[PDB]
Amino acid sequence: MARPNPNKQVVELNRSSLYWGLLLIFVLAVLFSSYIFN
Amino acid sequence: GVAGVFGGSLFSAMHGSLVTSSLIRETTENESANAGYKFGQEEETYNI
Amino acid sequence: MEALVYTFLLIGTLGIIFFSIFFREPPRIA
Amino acid sequence: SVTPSLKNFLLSLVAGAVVLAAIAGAVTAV
Amino acid sequence: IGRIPLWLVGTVVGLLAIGLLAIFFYGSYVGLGSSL
Amino acid sequence: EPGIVTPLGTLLRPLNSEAGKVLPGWGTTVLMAVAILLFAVFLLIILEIYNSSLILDGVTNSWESLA
Amino acid sequence: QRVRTVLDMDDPAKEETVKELRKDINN
Amino acid sequence: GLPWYRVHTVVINDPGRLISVHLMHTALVAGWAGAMTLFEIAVFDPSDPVLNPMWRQGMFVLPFLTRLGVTQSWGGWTISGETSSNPGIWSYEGAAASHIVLSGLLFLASVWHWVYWDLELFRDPRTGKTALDLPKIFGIHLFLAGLLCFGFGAFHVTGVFGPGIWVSDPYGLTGSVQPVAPSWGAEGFDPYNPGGVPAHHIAAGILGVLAGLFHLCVRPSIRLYFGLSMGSIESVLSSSIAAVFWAAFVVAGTMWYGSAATPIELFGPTRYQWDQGFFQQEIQKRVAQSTSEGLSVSEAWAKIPEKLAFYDYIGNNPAKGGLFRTGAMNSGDGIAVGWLGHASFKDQEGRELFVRRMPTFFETFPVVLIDKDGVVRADVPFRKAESKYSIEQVGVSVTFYGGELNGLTFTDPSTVKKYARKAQLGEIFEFDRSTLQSDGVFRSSPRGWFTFGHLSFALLFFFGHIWHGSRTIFRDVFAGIDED
Amino acid sequence: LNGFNFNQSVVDSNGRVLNTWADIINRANLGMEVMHERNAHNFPLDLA
Amino acid sequence: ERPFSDILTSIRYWVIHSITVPSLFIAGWLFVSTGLAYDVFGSPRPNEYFTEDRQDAPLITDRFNALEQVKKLSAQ
Amino acid sequence: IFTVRWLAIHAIAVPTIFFLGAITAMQFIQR
Amino acid sequence: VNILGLTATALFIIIPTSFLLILYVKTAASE
Amino acid sequence: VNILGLTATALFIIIPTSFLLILYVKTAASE
Amino acid sequence: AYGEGANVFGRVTNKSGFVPYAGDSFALLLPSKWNPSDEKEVDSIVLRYADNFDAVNNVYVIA
Amino acid sequence: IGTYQEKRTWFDDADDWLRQDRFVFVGWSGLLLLPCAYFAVGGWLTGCTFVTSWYTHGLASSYIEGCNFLTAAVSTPANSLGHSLLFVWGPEAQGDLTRWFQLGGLWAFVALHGAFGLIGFMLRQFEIARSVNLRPYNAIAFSAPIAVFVSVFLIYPLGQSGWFFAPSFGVASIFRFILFFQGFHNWTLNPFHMMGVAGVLGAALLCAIHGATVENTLFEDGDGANTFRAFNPTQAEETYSMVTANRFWSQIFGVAFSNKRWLHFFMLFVPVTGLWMSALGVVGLALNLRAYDFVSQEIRAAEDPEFETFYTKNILLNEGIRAWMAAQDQPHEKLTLPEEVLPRGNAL
Ligand code: CLA
Ligand code: CLA
Ligand code: CLA
Ligand code: CLA
Ligand SMILES: C=Cc1c(C)c2cc3nc(c4c5[nH]c(cc6nc(cc1[nH]2)C(C)=C6CC)c(C)c5C(=O)[C@@H]4C(=O)OC)[C@@H](CCC(=O)OC/C=C(\C)CCC[C@H](C)CCC[C@H](C)CCCC(C)C)[C@@H]3C
Ligand SMILES: CC(C)=CCC/C(C)=C/CC/C(C)=C/CC/C(C)=C/CC/C(C)=C/CC/C(C)=C/CC/C(C)=C/CC/C(C)=C/CC/C(C)=C/CC1=CC(=O)C(C)=C(C)C1=O
Ligand SMILES: CC1=C(/C=C/C(C)=C/C=C/C(C)=C/C=C/C=C(C)/C=C/C=C(C)/C=C/C2=C(C)CCCC2(C)C)C(C)(C)CCC1
Ligand SMILES: CC1=C(/C=C/C(C)=C/C=C/C(C)=C/C=C/C=C(C)/C=C/C=C(C)/C=C/C2=C(C)CCCC2(C)C)C(C)(C)CCC1
Ligand SMILES: CC1=C(/C=C/C(C)=C\C=C\C(C)=C\C=C\C=C(C)\C=C\C=C(C)\C=C\C2=C(C)CCCC2(C)C)C(C)(C)CCC1
Ligand code: OEX
Ligand SMILES: [Cl-]
Ligand SMILES: [Cl-]
Ligand SMILES: [Fe+2]
Ligand code: NA
Repeated sequence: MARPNPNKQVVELNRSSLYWGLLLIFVLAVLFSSYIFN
Repeated sequence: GVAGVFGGSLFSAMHGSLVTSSLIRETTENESANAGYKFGQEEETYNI
Repeated sequence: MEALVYTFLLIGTLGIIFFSIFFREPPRIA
Repeated sequence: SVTPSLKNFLLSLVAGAVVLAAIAGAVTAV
Repeated sequence: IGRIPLWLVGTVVGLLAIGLLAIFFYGSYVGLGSSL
Repeated sequence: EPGIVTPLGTLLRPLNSEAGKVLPGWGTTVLMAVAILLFAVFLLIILEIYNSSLILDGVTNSWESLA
Repeated sequence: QRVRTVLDMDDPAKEETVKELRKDINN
Repeated sequence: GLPWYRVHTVVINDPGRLISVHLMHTALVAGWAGAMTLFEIAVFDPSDPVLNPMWRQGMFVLPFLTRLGVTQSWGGWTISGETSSNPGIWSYEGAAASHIVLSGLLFLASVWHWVYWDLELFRDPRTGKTALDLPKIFGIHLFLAGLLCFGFGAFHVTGVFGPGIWVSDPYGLTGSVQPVAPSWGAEGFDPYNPGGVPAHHIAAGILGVLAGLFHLCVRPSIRLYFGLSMGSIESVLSSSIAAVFWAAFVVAGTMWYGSAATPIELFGPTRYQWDQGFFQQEIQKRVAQSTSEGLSVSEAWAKIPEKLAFYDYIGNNPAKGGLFRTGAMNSGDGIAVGWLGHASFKDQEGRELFVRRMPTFFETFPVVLIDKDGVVRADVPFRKAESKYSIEQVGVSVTFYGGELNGLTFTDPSTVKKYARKAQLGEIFEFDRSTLQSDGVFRSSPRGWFTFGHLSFALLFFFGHIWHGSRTIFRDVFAGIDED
Repeated sequence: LNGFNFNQSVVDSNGRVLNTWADIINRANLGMEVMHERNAHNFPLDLA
Repeated sequence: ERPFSDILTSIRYWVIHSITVPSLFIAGWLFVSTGLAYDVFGSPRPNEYFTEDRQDAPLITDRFNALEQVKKLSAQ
Repeated sequence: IFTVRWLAIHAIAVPTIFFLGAITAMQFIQR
Repeated sequence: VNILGLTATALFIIIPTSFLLILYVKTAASE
Repeated sequence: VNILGLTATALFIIIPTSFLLILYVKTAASE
Repeated sequence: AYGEGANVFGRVTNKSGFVPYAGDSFALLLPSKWNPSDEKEVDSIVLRYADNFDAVNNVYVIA
Repeated sequence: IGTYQEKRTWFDDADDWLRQDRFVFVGWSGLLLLPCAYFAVGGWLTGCTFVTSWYTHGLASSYIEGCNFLTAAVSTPANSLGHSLLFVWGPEAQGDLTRWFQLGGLWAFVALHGAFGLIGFMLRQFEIARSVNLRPYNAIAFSAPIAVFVSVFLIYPLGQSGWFFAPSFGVASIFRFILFFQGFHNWTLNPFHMMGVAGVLGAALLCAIHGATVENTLFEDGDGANTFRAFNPTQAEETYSMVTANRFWSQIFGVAFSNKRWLHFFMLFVPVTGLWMSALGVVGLALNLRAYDFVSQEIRAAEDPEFETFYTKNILLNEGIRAWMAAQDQPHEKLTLPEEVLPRGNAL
């Protein structure tokens, strides 16, 4: 539209979603490490 | 028991998808749909 | 060498569990 | 040449058109 | 329009259903599929 | 505010100038359906050939076809 | 040369051979 | 604010940034293609294209480089076996460097389209608000796609201008890149005929020109425009994703069942060749022929090329590996050194015993020897107790024809058992196991990994198609329902 | 108390035993039986 | 409207269906008792599983000749 | 009458009663 | 696979952890 | 040192870059 | 396809659990339940019959 | 439509006839859903009652034989047929319905018509959610059962030797298929399968615990000990105490839900992700890409008799399953394994 970009958006990640992401990634590690090491 | 856990997944997806199907508009496409729900609010958040 | 990795991953998941229990965002009534 | 496999397949395509025509009859005859 | 009670109809159809299931459990001990 | 005037942009402007304009009613949807159903028949032909539920005289449908 | 000795030679090794899958009407 | 799974939606209504991200993704993909060609050339060993072929090395992108014509290398070798005298500019490393350069150019173009997103080209003049003429743009792209398909099918693969494609024999013996004439008949739909590829691409390209012209001229109808929501970029996203997993099923099934566009010399043998005894048929047929005219079983087994016996080995199946058995087949069972020879097992009294070959489903299979007529005669027994089929009392002796061991006969039960256990896996081989520190367990082919990746990606893209079509049909109720 | 036992449930008029899906389950069950606790057994019937 | 409360409690419904329900039951009985099920659905009769030729489970072992092979292997 | 409800309930009831008679018939088939 | 598995596991921990911690620190910095 | 050196270099690239990206994204979020 | 009625209310054909079988100059009562097998355990077996689950229970003659 | 004239046509008349309140919503998708679903269900009920399995597998799978509910099935066709579509007009049957039934064509009928009935049902979910103007999360949820169905009954037999190795439609046949995946594939050890198990058991946990929490944190609205009469259809207040529920689970479990929308999205998310992971794992198994072995533990157990683990016990049990089930389950291989060579422990 103008010289600046009109679609300027902010991203959000609450501490709860941080906790789901960390559990998810670490659980994928616990699950899959035995198989990657094989 | 197998029917119980298969129906548990059935009805969990069913009820979650019906509640998520009938969510009421408070937010925009910018904000996640959960941001339309406020903790401790009196009004019901979906159309039963 | 592998038991080190498994032990680290397990205590990492437990640490994230501890932080999620006792260090959550406090819900507000409003 | 028209293999009998081809012949059965073409009559099956005819039959599918017949089923669609009957479905049209069901939707127009309420 | 309702000249036979709905509960009476339901009890009779339940009786036929139970008698049918009893026949099905009986026939597993005799004839085909009866391990004998 | 008008955007950035460009030589190649003004070149490709007419190809993307008439956005959102249509023909009334149905148009060529019947001929589209003929295209759909002929494609379905052709695609089912080659599916049955590779599944060999349809036999043709010249089609070996096996590795000896590479001979 | 003959198609019967090949059939009897490949019967003991693998039984899903395509020649055991074709033209065994009379077998 | 925006959730993490929604951030890329910032380029929905900005065509400049959309072209920028398409360009950047194109740069990443081309840079990967070049980087992987370089990695595979670095881990490639072309010293043995008969017993250490390229599909035994875990090479993924070099089969696709070779399938279209790139067979020469700047390294002084050609994978077909010859010595690269004049490879030219288009070697394996040549295509790799070209992909890296193209990725750099596309990164520069993505930077430019990120900065200069406000192009007046993206503005509809009638209202001044940004838009896309999606039917017309689709028509243009279909015109270009059809023209490119026709050019590739009439010029490259036919050999009038390009090099053709990789064509081999049915049994995968020699193999080379040659031009293939188009097949316009019913034979052109034979999926193993290489003549289908030029004829198909010519016809599909011509039809692409015709459909692109129709789409450049004819506008969509109003009620179809509102039914399919043709003015929305997410609708075309969903329809394209549908076409993409459709093509993913098609290429995955093509790779798995085998076709002329999946040659075994590049992608490995299929599961069904071992299941249906294809190479085994050829081996004992080339034995029966030329045994029928003298030169008995002591000889003419060396007439069997070492390629057919190598293709007749369960370790070359793509359905015999594991999901976490990572890497090359050589890293699994060792590098094949040489064919030890066809082992013929015989009883004490005169009957010949054949080893029951291993079916694909089994990871462990018991060792049995059966006669011609189909009666079990000997075995390597698990119990060995109150038993009368064991080797030490049946009296089985093993002989060799046409391999590393020629004419040798072994009667010691231990070596008889080990040769029977190896003949269980098909033709017996020596493997140098010390070169890659091979563990011993079987692997999957590039064909097998290709099918797995594309089928899993295909189901994930089926869900993506459903979700995106859902978003297009239900765009107005995304934040919730209308309350009234 | 165990699950249902449907082995040799169907027989023909001449008394031959037809295999059944329950009999395929029985075959897999035997494979699961004999291999489990391979050295712990000294006697045929596994009453213990 | 007939909300399923006056239609299953109606003698008009019950008289007409006192013949169709057990006529259907008798027809299903005769379909099994007269062997028409054996004939149309391909299931062999309890006394016709093994013939004089074979004494084991039949095997199809062919695809395009499967029709006449299962013809020759079945009980006619 | 002959409604959509009629046809949809008949398609699932008429073969059902026919089949129930069928199973009840074979339930007394001896060997 | 004993060192390659180790570096794969370390990568798969650190990289998504880095991504999510970008987003969380960004979010919490806005009060 | 052929794969241990690779994982050492990989972690040296990732951990300080990730820390710096935390801080920079945190800053650029707040104007 | 031959049109014949089924078996109901007419008593069972065989109940004694045994079936006769005639071979090369020998007649015996085979187990009605046992399945025949084609594996010639010995090079001189005329008929071999074994139980459906286990091949432990097997009966065969030699000639 | 949209302030235009748009004179009516046969499409609009048919659309208005289809999209209206009836006893059963038919819709456009019902042109597919109703016949395909009726034929799949009726074909299964027909095969479980009359259609034999004596020629495709050498088994018994119909009520006319003597099988009950748990044991009857519609059996997959013979391995010889491979992945043939088993059309009644095709080469194997040649138009003849009777010998089509006994050659195994009914499995292909039930599978193809069941797939198209599933497509028709998801299109029905899309259509009904559009007509009532609701978000299509019910169809997004149903995406996972179709993913499981296609990966199990279509992708896996297409990857293996043929439809014979697909699950036959029937309870004991499904159990055979399950024990087959145990013995041949070690599907218990597969990370994608155990993700599916975690998803299904977690979805059951969420279902049970949301039900109990809601049913135990109600508001009064009473003057009657039957709580079920304290609910009215159209109002604007919460029926159970969200804050009390959050407090209870915060003090019992440590963490608790405080967003109703995220709670129900989690109840939606858990079974869908579980079933999708199971689908991906079955697609891996379609190409025999098993997580059968741990190479390090297997080489340690080969180089040490004293190393014994539950995983090695499972490997031995799987060898037992394969070798004791192959001869009777796979007639096409003609596997006449003698009693001699079968694996066997001491006694038993
Ligand atoms: C050509 C394919 C394609 C394209 C162009 C898009 C594009 C889009 N999708 Mg979609 N999607 C696709 C396929 C595709 N999708 C598939 C296959 C699935 C099934 C898994 C989905 C499921 C899906 C959902 C559930 C959602 C979207 C959403 C969106 C929108 C925002 C995406 C976003 O911000 O996430 C950002 C992603 C990240 C921040 C990180 C993701 C990291 C991934 C998970 C792992 C790393 C992948 C690896 C590096 C690359 C390999 C992938 C490749 C081989 C396929 C966007 C327009 C969102 C939407 O609807 O908008 C409102 C949304 O809710 N998609
Ligand atoms: C269509 C995609 C595709 C396919 C089919 C293949 C196929 C193949 N690749 Mg390849 N690769 C790809 C993409 C692909 N690749 C990409 C995009 C890259 C760039 C990153 C690479 C980089 C690469 C390298 C460097 C190498 C290969 C190699 C190989 C060959 C060995 C088999 C294998 O991959 O190990 C097994 C595969 C797996 C075990 C994958 C696991 C299955 C899923 C994805 C589980 C992961 C999910 C889970 C969240 C992960 C958590 C684990 C964590 C705890 C560590 C094989 C033919 C090797 C080779 O042979 O050299 C020539 C080799 O060294 N590839
Ligand atoms: C002029 C540009 C150009 C050229 C000459 C090449 C050339 C080559 N590329 Mg390449 N590539 C390019 C651009 C180019 N690329 C770009 C821009 C990208 C980024 C997206 C890539 C990414 C890429 C990758 C990832 C790979 C290659 C590979 C290759 C090599 C083999 C191609 C192959 O075997 O696959 C065959 C190509 C196809 C099968 C294309 C199929 C087309 C489908 C069917 C389109 C159908 C949809 C369409 C709309 C249908 C229209 C309908 C019709 C009626 C009109 C070859 C040397 C491969 C390789 O071996 O590495 C070196 C490899 O894996 N390229
Ligand atoms: C929602 C309706 C529907 C759908 C989607 C299907 C779908 C299917 N059915 Mg089915 N069926 C239906 C209704 C339906 N059926 C009904 C109502 C009956 C009872 C009459 C049957 C009875 C039935 C049987 C007995 C069988 C199937 C089978 C099949 C499968 C393959 C059929 C096929 O490929 O033929 C192809 C059909 C078409 C391609 C239709 C398109 C016709 C084209 C567009 C027109 C061409 C014809 C035209 C006259 C050509 C001449 C024109 C000339 C003048 C130029 C398939 C998945 C087979 C199966 O189960 O597989 C094992 C099979 O055995 N069906
Ligand atoms: C064994 C498990 C299982 C069964 C039996 C099942 C069944 C059903 N779920 C449905 C719905 C759903 N499934 C859902 C989530 C889930 N469903 C799950 C697991 C199951 N879901 C799981 C695990 C989840 C969690 C993701 C959702 C979200 C929905 C719905 O919206 C819907 C509903 O409202 O539930 C009431 C219904 C759709 C049926 C229909 O008319 O389709 C029409 C198509 C038909 C009938 C043709 C299909 C025929 C099939 C494919 C082949 C034939 C099968 C034979 C008839 C029977 C074979 C039985 C043997 C194998 C033993 C049906 C009641
Ligand atoms: C020495 C050591 C440490 C030993 C341990 C070793 C060991 C055994 C390791 C294994 C552990 C490990 C992590 C393995 C599991 C791996 C595994 C299979 C992972 C699968 C991963 C994966 C991505 C799967 C995808 C499927 C998926 C989404 C699964 C998620 C499962 C999951 C989180 C389900 C929910 C479970 C659960 C407890 C929910 C309770 C929710 C809750 C409290 C609601 C209650 C509630 C209800 C209401 O109604 C209201 C109103 C309120 C308010 C309220 O609160
Ligand atoms: C600038 C420039 C330049 C340069 C360029 C370059 C150098 C480029 C490149 C590049 C590159 C070198 C690239 C690469 C890449 C890669 C990629 C892009 C990747 C990937 C991958 C993926 C995505 C994966 C994933 C996964 C995993 C992780 C595992 C398994 C599973 C999956 C598949 C998921 C030049 C001078 C020319 C010119 C000027 C400009
Ligand atoms: C073959 C075929 C076809 C189709 C057909 C159909 C689709 C039909 C049907 C059908 C059906 C549809 C059937 C049915 C049946 C049913 C039944 C048989 C039922 C049942 C139930 C029971 C028996 C039980 C009951 C009960 C009781 C009583 C108690 C409690 C409850 C319960 C429920 C459990 C045709 C010809 C087209 C052609 C092609 C092929
Ligand atoms: C649940 C239900 C129902 C129902 C059903 C049914 C069907 C029922 C029944 C029932 C019954 C079916 C009853 C009966 C009864 C009776 C009784 C309970 C009695 C008695 C008595 C006594 C105690 C006796 C005595 C004696 C002796 C001791 C000896 C001889 C003489 C005499 C006989 C006197 C319905 C559907 C409606 C609805 C829903 C729910
Ligand atoms: O631990 Mn496990 O498996 Ca119940 O049975 Mn007695 O214990 Mn022993 O044997 Mn059998
Ligand atoms: Cl155990
Ligand atoms: Cl004991
Ligand atoms: Fe609720
Ligand atoms: Na024992």
